Amino acid sequence: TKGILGRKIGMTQVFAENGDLIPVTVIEAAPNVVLQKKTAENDGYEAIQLGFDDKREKLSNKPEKGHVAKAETAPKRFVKELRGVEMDAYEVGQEVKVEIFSAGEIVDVTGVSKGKGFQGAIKRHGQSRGPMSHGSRYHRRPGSMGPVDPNRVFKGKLLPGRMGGEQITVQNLEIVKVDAERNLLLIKGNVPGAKKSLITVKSAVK
Amino acid sequence: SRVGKKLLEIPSDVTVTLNDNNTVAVKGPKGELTRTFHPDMEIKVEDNVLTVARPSDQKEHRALHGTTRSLLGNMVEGVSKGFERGLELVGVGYRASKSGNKLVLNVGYSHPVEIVPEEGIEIEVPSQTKVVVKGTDKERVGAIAANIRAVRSPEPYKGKGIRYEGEVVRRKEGK
Amino acid sequence: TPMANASTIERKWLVVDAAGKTLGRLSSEVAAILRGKHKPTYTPHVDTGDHVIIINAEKIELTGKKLTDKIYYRHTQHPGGLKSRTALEMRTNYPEKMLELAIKGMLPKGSLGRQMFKKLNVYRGSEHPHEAQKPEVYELRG
Amino acid sequence: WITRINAAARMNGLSYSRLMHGLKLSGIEVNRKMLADLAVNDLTAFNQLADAAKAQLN
Amino acid sequence: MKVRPSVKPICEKCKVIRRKGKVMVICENPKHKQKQG
RNA sequence: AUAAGUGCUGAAAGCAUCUAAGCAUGAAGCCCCCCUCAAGAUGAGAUUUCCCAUUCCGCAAGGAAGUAAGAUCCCUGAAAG
RNA sequence: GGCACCUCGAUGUCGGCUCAUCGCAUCCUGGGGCUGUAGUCGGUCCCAAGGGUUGGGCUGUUCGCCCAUUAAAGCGGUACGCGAGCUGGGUUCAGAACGUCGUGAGACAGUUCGGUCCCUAUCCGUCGCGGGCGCAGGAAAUUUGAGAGGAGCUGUCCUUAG
Repeated sequence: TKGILGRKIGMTQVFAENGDLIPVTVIEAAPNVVLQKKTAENDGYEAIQLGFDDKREKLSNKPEKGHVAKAETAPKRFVKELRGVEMDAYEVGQEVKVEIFSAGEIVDVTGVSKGKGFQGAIKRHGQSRGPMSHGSRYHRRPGSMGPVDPNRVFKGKLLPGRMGGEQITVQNLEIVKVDAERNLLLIKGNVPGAKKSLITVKSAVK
Repeated sequence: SRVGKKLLEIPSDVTVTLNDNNTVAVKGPKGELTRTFHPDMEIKVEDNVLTVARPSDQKEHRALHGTTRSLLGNMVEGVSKGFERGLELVGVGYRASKSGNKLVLNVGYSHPVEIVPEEGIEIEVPSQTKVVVKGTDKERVGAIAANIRAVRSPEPYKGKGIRYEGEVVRRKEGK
Repeated sequence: TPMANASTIERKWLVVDAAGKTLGRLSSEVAAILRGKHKPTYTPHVDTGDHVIIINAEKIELTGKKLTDKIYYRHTQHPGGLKSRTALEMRTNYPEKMLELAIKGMLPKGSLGRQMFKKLNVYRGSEHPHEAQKPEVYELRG
Repeated sequence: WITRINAAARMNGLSYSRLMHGLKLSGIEVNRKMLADLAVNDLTAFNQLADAAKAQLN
Repeated sequence: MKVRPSVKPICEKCKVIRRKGKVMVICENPKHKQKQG
């Protein structure tokens, strides 16, 4: 398989030479560098781990600097790895850029979600709330615990808690335009995560 | 009244070989067949004679003794002269044709079907309305015949699809 | 006053071949030698047991029709969910599970039970990761 | 005491029950479980009792 | 295909056999085949 | 890999017989394939990179006191809360 | 329904809302056998619990009946699930009335109008989020996956083809 890692800059709409209107997700991705080529006979499996954008020497520490000095680049802030790629396709230290994708290709997209915080059950899992009138003192409560005979509540009754911050994958997205000059991506749809955040883009396994 | 007692023959260059642990490999004019058996059976090969015996006299012993006798007969006969199972498809538009090793059979399904024999099992389409398979061993011959039948087993009203040789199908009057 | 031994013990390393021994009898005797009940200077609270190693976990045989009849139930603590896998199942991928829960049910329960299961290791094939313990081959008796 | 005696009998290839049976028809073996246990900790003496019981058994 | 705990040969050309521990009866009349239980 | 089912070959029981020996096919069902968590998995896994093995005391059982890599306190904040 | 075995130094009783969860003796969707199964449709029986299994009118009503859809409008268990979560319409107080019974005070699984639902969560349990320690040096990253979760539903139209 094939895939890159970038930073989500924004999202807008773009016309596609037919009259219909196509909202798009805008992702800038400076050319990534493979730092380590994970191989089967020592790592138990094959993979490539690669870094996305630079860091200043102030925030760079000595261990990661020594790790990067094999591929002889600037230190990388954002490092992830992919599985299922062609093992001999990528030499260590080479770039991947943006042009390995072409417009019209179905795409698996994965990113962290927008963090929201401690929300109630109403927001968290969207089950309805009680009456707002006719004497109801049950305005926004999260429902009954469960039966009596098991003498305890079961695991996984869905309760108020924190939202967000947990990575989510949208499948079968379609890349509508690639701008290799500015190192930009432009995918139809809506991509999860806050602005200027992590976003990784993969070829769809479907 | 005992089939496992009777003897078998080697008529015309039937190279029966007994392997290490009651295992038999026969190379005749049709080809080569091999089969392995649990070693409580005594199979000794003599010139134009092969033996079969069971140690004790009880239920499972009698059963597997008779089966292995018939099976050795089946392999030596199949490797001698071969076996064929004919098949006459019937109906009003049904079309069966050779397409190389693979068969293309046209049935009222919106798509044509495909069968690929591979075990040295060979098919022959002598006519449009009648097909036959050729194979060394009766078991795999019957297996391929079973998959051809299962494409369209016939209906009891008019009778369609696939038919074995002289295969009587039940008749139901549909008004 | 008999001697109740403590920290006066040496641990042997034993090898048993599991290719032709049914796991019931094998587990029963391996629990005894894991207990050290073969050792004469046994005490019930210091674990005078012996380290044992299995060889050829993949080739256990089962009597009767147990190969597809014995079910290995397990229950995750979540409501309305039970998992099961048959005896001929996990022969494919992990016989060490069948053995490990067999001797787990074999040996006594408790803190010392966990500490005394701790000495047992089980592998597929006929290859130790370790020879520095000088493991001797011992055979079953019953 | 009993399980220690059982280990001592089995490592001379003998069951505990047959051991005490052989002892009893060997004579009035007033020696009892505690001091047979001490004979395990003086095991050679335990061997010297065990073979006597075994040879008497048949 | 009848599922009855009592299995009888309905007509004389039905025959009773045992398969997979469960008693069947097979006849060329397909109306006459049943298992016990 | 199966369930119900459909079978191939075949004796016990010269026939027959999806059966005991063998060989198949067969479900929104089971396990994977999809997504997420996950080494406190005390069985605490693996890879790469950096720091190096100083000063004292009972000399040594082992302690204490500065440190390296690297962190923290504190401060400006939010995409997080 | 019978028995009176725990509870009268209190175990809150119908129905509804919020929330589910389990079984299969399966309502739909899946796979089949027989048919007094031509085909469109069915009848019965078997395997199957993965998922789903509608909005209104009437009555406090479960239940029913009706209107209109749907593939289907399942049956049951969990103190007739769930009041230290909510509702108080009805039964189950004290007022008042009707019919009837009683000479009467009064009474009716007869009706009708009105009628105070407390609790700052200790420990299990549940949902999130932190600190310590461990993982025979001290660190920064990337991971493997035992093993857990979730999704796992269907119609209509065109063509094959009148």
